[PDB]
Amino acid sequence: IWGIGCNP
Amino acid sequence: ALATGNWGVSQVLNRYTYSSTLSHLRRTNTPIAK
Amino acid sequence: DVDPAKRIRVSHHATTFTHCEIHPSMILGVAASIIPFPDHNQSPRNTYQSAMGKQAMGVFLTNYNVRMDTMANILYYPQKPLGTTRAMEYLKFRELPAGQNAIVAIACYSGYNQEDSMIMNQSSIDRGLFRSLFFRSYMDQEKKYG
Amino acid sequence: MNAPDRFELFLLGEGESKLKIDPDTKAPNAVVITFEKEDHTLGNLIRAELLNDRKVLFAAYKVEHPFFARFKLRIQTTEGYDPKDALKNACNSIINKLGALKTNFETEWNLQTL
Amino acid sequence: YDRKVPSPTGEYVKEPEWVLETDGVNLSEVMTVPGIDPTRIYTNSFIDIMEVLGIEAGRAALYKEVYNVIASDGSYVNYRHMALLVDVMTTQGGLTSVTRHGFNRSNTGALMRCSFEETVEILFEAGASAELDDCRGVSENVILGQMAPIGTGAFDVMIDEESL
Amino acid sequence: VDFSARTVISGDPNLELDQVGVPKSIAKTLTYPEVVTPYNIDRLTQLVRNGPNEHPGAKYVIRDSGDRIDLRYSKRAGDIQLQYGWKVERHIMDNDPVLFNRQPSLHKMSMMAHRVKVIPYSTFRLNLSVTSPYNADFDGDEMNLHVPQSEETRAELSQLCAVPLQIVSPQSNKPCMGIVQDTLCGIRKLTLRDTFIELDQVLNMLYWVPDWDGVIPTPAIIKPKPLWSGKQILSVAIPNGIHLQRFDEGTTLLSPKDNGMLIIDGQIIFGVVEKKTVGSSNGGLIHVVTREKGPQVCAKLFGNIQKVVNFWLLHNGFSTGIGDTIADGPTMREITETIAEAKKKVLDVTKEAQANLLTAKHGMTLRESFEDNVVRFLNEARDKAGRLAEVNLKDLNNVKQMVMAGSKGSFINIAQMSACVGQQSVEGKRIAFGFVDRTLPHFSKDDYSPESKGFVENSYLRGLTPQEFFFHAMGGREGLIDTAVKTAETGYIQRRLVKALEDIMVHYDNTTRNSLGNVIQFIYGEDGMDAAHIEKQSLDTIGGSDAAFEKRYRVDLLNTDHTLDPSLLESGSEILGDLKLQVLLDEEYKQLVKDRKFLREVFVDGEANWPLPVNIRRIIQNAQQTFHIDHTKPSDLTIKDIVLGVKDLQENLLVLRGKNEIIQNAQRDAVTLFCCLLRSRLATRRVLQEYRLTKQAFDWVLSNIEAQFLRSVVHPGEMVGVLAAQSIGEPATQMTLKKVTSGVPRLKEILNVAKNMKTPSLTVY
Amino acid sequence: TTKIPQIGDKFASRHGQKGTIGITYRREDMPFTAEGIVPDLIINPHAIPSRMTVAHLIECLLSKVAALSGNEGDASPFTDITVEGISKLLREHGYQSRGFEVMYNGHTGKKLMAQIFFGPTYYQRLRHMVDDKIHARARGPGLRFGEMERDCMIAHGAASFLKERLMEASDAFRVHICGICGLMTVIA
Amino acid sequence: EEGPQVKIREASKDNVDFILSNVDLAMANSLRRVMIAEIPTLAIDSVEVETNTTVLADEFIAHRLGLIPLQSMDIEQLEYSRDCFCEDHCDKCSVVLTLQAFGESESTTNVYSKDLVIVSNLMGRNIGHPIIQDKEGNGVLICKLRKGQELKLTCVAKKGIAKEHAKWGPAAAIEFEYDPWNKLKHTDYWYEQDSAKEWPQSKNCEYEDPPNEGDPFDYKAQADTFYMNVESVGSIPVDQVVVRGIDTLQKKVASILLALTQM
Amino acid sequence: MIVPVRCFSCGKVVGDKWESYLNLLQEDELDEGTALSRLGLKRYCCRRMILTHVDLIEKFLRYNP
Amino acid sequence: SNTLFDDIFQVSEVDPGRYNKVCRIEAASTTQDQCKLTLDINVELFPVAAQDSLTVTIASSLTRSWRPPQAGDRSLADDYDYVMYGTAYKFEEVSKDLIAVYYSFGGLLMRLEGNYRNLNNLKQENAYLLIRR
Amino acid sequence: KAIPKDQRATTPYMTKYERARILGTRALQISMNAPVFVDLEGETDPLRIAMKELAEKKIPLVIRRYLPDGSFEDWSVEELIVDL
Ligand SMILES: [Mn+2]
Ligand SMILES: [Zn+2]
Ligand SMILES: [Zn+2]
Ligand SMILES: [Zn+2]
Repeated sequence: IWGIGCNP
Repeated sequence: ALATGNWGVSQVLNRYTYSSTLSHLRRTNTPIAK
Repeated sequence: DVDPAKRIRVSHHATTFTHCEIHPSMILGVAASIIPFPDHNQSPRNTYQSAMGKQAMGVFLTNYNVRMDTMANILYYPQKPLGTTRAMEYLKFRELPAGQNAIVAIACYSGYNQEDSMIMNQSSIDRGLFRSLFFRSYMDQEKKYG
Repeated sequence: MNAPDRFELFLLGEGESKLKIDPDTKAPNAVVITFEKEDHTLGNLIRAELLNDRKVLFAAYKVEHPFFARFKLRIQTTEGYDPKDALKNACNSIINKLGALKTNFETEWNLQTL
Repeated sequence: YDRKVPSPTGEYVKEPEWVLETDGVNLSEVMTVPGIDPTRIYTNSFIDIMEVLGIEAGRAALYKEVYNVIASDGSYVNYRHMALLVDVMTTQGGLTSVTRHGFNRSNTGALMRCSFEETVEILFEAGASAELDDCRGVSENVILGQMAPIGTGAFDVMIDEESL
Repeated sequence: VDFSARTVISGDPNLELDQVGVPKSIAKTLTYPEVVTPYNIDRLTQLVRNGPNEHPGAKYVIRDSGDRIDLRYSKRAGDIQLQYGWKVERHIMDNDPVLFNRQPSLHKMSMMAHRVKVIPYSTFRLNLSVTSPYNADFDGDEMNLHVPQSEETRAELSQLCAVPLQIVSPQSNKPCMGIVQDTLCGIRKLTLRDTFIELDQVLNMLYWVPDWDGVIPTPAIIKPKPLWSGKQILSVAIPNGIHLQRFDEGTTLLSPKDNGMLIIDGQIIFGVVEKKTVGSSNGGLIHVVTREKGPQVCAKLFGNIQKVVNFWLLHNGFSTGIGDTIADGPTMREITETIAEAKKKVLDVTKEAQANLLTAKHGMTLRESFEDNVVRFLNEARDKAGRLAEVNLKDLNNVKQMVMAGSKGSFINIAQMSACVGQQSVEGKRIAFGFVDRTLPHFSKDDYSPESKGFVENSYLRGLTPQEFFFHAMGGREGLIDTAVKTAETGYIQRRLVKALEDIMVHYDNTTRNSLGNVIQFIYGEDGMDAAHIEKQSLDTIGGSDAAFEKRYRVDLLNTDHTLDPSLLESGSEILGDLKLQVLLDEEYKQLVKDRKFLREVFVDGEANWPLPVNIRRIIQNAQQTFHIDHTKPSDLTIKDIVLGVKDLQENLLVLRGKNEIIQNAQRDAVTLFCCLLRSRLATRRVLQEYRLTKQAFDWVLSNIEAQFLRSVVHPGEMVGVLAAQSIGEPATQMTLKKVTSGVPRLKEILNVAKNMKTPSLTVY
Repeated sequence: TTKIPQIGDKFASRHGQKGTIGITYRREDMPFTAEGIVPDLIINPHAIPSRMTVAHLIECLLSKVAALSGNEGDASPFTDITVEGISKLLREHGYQSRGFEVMYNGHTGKKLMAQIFFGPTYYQRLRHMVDDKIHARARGPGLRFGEMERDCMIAHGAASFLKERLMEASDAFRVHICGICGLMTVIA
Repeated sequence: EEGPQVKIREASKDNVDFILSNVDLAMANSLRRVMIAEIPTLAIDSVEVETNTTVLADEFIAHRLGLIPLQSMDIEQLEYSRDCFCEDHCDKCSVVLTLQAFGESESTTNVYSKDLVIVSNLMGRNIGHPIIQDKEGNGVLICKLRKGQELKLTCVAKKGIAKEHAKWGPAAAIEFEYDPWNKLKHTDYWYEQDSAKEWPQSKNCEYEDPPNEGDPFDYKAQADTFYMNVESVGSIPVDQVVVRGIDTLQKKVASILLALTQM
Repeated sequence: MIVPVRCFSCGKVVGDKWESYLNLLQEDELDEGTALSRLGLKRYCCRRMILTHVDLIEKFLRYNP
Repeated sequence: SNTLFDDIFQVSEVDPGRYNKVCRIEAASTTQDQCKLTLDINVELFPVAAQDSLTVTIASSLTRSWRPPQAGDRSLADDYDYVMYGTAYKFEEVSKDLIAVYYSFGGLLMRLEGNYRNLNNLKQENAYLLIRR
Repeated sequence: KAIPKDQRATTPYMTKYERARILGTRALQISMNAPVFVDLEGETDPLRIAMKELAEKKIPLVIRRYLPDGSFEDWSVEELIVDL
């Protein structure tokens, strides 16, 4: 949802 | 076959709400890569 | 020279267009077509809604009084939602609605509405807010080969 | 099923008195009254008026749980002054105030056209 | 990587160092390459660590791994708990898996919850093997109507003939 | 499953922490057999008369012979003369201990004993602070209530499972219950400097705290108007003898920003009260009260605080609307440009790479490092766009007010609502070319721009564009999918863990063994300590320069400069040049020096804070308030008092008792780290110049440490294995989401002892 | 059967977040607006930030305007409608543009220090109600105690409760046994 | 007359816009609450159904019937069934009405509260008359009948209060305000740029003097002067709601003096 | 099904304004907003009561038995 | 029966710091260039501006619950305007050569910095703060 | 296999499990009209009474602590120090 290295 | 779902292919039509029914009639299923 | 409140969009650097969408809100199915402003909602939330609409009470049919089905729930006073969708028209939602426009206050009050619980107006309940009919029907026959 | 009858908000069930007076031990000259079948309508009132009295050292009320109809009122007063009296006083003082108000209203009511 | 190290004056200071992160493992051979510090070499393959450095080192590495998995979500868990896990997986000199190994046991009794519609076979072997049930489980003691030798039942109570 | 009931739960600000509201209708269904005794012949007699239909009643009366008289059908239901020895199966009444539990229960804290409180309308009711240890919310959750059926069983619950006894949990050695949601949001507002209460309201608030002594505290302001401090009244809910010190970023003893926290004798002196003070945090107020006043007093604290704040919050009010998600006209321009800037940085890396100028980073494809940069760029944008929005929001901003207090909401949430939503992604990459060379049929082939590959510029407030919407749904689905997975995979792991450890218990020889009697640990946790009695503490001797170490601990009586000034001590001037004592002071210093060496080996890192038993810093702060120790007059302590005193204390901190040499060594080992902490806290110069303890306060500090210590040892009979399994499994049921394998998939690889790791890595220095 | 809203019944907006009635208040006790308008429903603000459910907030603002002006509010996705635009329309009606309103506490009549986001929103009544799952099975003459429950009780060291709970009905039989062979071959 | 002083602004058969002054906020409120919850009123509280072939359900209809406001002008001259010494309901504690409708015409036949008919004996007191205020004397639309459908009913009005059920409530809403100019600073205004520019100035800002720039905070001012407005539903003349409001609240404090006394 | 007798939120009697409101639209060709204010529905709680109602009884009446 | 401090201060700065009813004042002492002061004050009830000149007396007289009136007719031990009452959580900093002490008025803080107060102030809570004109 | 009153290396303190089982065992007896050993200054609740007996060191019971190997120590509720 958020971005790469985070949630989708 | 139409009473069972033996060819869960056949289900008892939903009727909780109108949109719920419309939804059920437009539903798809995928038996069994991504 | 651009409305700062609008959402930002990209350009039309296309001299190659072969087709044009009739309307983007049509990518949605029936359930999601009932969510107001689904484009301002977090993704998974539209999904949870699409599951709950199917658990709301309304008026599944107008001939409900003539059918003898296993279970049925009818709202006493169905209302059409104040905020609707253009798609909602072909869904007969304003016709066979499933909910009411509750006057809702977002507040910390007696503290009896924490962790997702709600404080409801007992007085509104008296006047009919959210009452519903419930119909359960039982069946039974007679003998077999004997 | 679990819901108690609605009349139980204003109707004293059996064995119940309208008031239960009790001597507070934590402090002197103090008492704790339990009003049964009453809520914030009478509580904040008798409390508020009980405060305009200067010989009243303490006055507060609270309904411990929204489910049950009953509030507790604690009154503390200067020596020689009985809390029971302050309540009486806070009451009369109130009953009057409302009488006056009632009148003034029926008065202004007439002077109106419609 | 930044590395907290004692400075000559005594306080901890950071001393950035170059480190190599590899994709693929071969501890025994790389460990021996000149130029490295064989004393600090590491690998998330605790199995390889236990085979080159031994079970005790294998145990430490296994703690460091279980630990990273829990610290990955920022979650904290007192040492003793993960320490206990890592010791049980290590007690017998080798890395014993947790996620159900045996089809019949892991430390039970031919009495606890009759597993399989054929518990008879679990009993048959216990018999032919002269199995000795300790009776420390909750189930075996339930079948026996007794309370388990655990917690509140890890001792017996008796009448005292001393009290005046 | 007899003697149990299940239903929807609802929160209740008026119940005490350890109570459970049991609907009256369910209370008439669950019974408890109680033998007829003279201590209860009347109560029971009365119940039988009420019968199975009225509340305080009973369903059956069982006589000597074992006859079951059914009160609902029985021509004698109204004519029964109970006799001693008979048993009456009565309805559960107020205060019966009952086991309340919510599935799935992977915690022991998810099956706790409660005191019954029969109430009207259906649904069970819980105090809001018992919510987290049950991982329950009131959007439809249901819970089970089991009724202990015997006298020994009753005791077992209220002496072992009782909610109060579970406040401080061993899983993370800290409280597992704290003030939350509404009370948290309100307790902050209530504590600001700008919060004052007038006489009339103060009296109600005071009266609301049930443990109030009717002594109206004197106003913080008497002047033109008797006005009370928000902090003042809260301090009434806090019991006497509670002290607490905490220093935040720039907290001074005049904490300009009302930062930190100072409580003295149960009266807050400065600092806003929020999650760092009243939450389930480590040194927090809930941790302190438990340890200092006991589990029952702490349990009451939750209700007292709740009642005050909730009342105050009911009349102050709190809300949140669209307004709170709107950012300054200018901020929105700053945010828009911040992204517009990232699309230049990304556009240039493209022209670069399209010219074949990008240089691949060793062990990476051009395309791999290309993506890498675009993702770093875009994220930096998202982030900076989010901070710009965060900074703006005023203190009026309700969203920000929730965040500042601790209750629900983070930066990431505010950022996606107000500033950029962010970059969607499936399997760690940007949206893939599902169609041939393109994400959607609306783009052209070979378009690696951010708009094409999934970056969502708009916030939720502004709304998403159709393409942004689909991409955000693609990302959305990924989470739903493995929330399904993660869910399953963890409920099976937690069971594999329990099964493997379930039989490990601590025995009376402080040993940890399994059903066969095999030794797993020669002493539990390698220290014999109980996890629920351990707190993070600073091992001072380990940090700082050597100059700092010597200045702090070095006492050289033989040196006009490095001696104890005759003002810190009563016998200060007649101790200068004392050779015999100096030999004592050198045993202590050399011992401090070894300790520092030793510690620097155990924690090669330099880390000083480690969970240890007995919070010494607190015991001292008590002493310094209990004995009203004035820091002006010299102390009447002797150097022999301290050095020999602290030397003797150590010989009394027991974990093991065996009289042989083997066990004695085990004992010296078990207490090693703790003694290092001890000696660094009770080093002579520290006692005298820093703590200023008197011979009396000091002697108290010692015996207290010995008491707390022994009270910190683990008790034989502890099912430490299940405890461990559940302490690891529970959090493993909280892992939902830099290129390696982590989370459940990794934990599973580990537990499986898989010879084919997915990411075999070697780190060589 | 007619079903009247009660504590424990589930309700939800169209934004994927349900909730149950925790308590009901009578108009007198509810908080209120100057115009004497009182809420039919009070939800908590803490359930707003995290959900990322902004639409719920906009539907409200939108709905208020629609009701005040008698026009149907367009909540269709992908249109040019804005919170800014909607706030202007609502301002024209004499209300503070971001949905807030001054409110008074119903027990005192005194104002609230905080203003409340107040307005209509479409809520749905969901099935599966309290009096449909209040099952209580106490026999003398979910809701189960499974492996996981037993593990919690073991962790608590509560053995006698574990014995009391897991044991069945089977009569406590009295057998005799040899001390040499542990068999039930004793003739008494 | 020294003390709580009224000062009516508008007035009519439905609203009573007024200004209470020289009174503690508490009293202003308690009076506000009573008007809403404790003013006795007559309302159908029991429906016997002989015949219903309508499209609705008995409980459905029965519900509306109880919501139909009924004449409660002389309500005090009627008693609560619970006190009445009769068995169930008599003319001393109740009012019986009837509703018989038959879809005779082919066009949709409507049923209104005007079609209700008292059958008990009002014994001289104005009570039970279904209230009507519409421009055609029809009243509330209870139901709709198709040709052939029927609805034979028998109700029983009784004395009740809002606390028991909102149907017995005489009020409809109660505007309530004070310190329209936030001088007491009882509320803290939320804003984006300007508190003043963003929040509309209410009615009652004309009836008061805006504070002056430099004037320090008046820390001794209390809350007197409340701008109310009562709206009757019809079961009682507006003027009365207020009146009887002040009354019931009066008898309450009184039932308390009598407790201490007989205590 | 039919015009609620009263406004859920406040009590205003509204079960007597449905036919009027309906006429105020057809025969007077007014708009719902103006139509509602002219029926005295000033506060939005009562407004929504009518503006939102759905007269499903009219459809039930079309069933023979 | 007592009094502990007295002097007049030169308000050198009034900081509101995101608060709306409280400001932190720092005033110098007339006379001794040593003695200084940092104090929190409910501005709403006793506004203050730069270069102002307040008279600051501590004292500790004229814990039993609190009463409202009656005394307002009698022991008017207040010949001042502003009047607080906090506790001494005084950290006798003993900084360099000057002795600074601390006060807490239910959240409103105060700090004096002098040296002759060695026999002036208490090391104990009970302490009032009176200011006039 | 027993251990002399001297040489007991087990804790002089009572474990929380022992407190719970003793209190529960005593409470059961009190609940069955078994003689009591203290002055019920009002108490009528078995467990509440049992707790009073414990505090007043008047519970004539002995706790037999077993060791993993079979041997065992014996402490009297009287001896055991009650601090928890
Ligand atoms: Mn849940
Ligand atoms: Zn034998
Ligand atoms: Zn009668
Ligand atoms: Zn309304």
